[PDB]
Amino acid sequence: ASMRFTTEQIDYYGKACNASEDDLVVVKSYKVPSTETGKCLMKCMITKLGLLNDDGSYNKTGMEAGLKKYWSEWSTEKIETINNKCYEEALLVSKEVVATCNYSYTVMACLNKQLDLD
Repeated sequence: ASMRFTTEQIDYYGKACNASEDDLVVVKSYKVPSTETGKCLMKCMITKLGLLNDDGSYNKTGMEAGLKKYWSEWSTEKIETINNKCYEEALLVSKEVVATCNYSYTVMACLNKQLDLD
């Protein structure tokens, strides 16, 4: 189990963020675009899902709700376990760090790591 989005999810949320075609192709290949806004597509996407607040910080309640909505095959216990761990790490991260486009990938990595610990 990982946090990867499906092709279709990427297409839909990518287009909701007005992705350029070239960037979109890259994101669908699970790589990070090198363009100024392409590298921020993941941030834009997960923010529309409510996983992050608008300042970029981790949204605890919004992460829980989004996990339940989009990964409903995971039990609420498993959702809460990985949420509780990642949230606590996110309390250590300042305003200037959460503002970076890379922070979204750091959050997804935390989740993926907690998923592998099962």
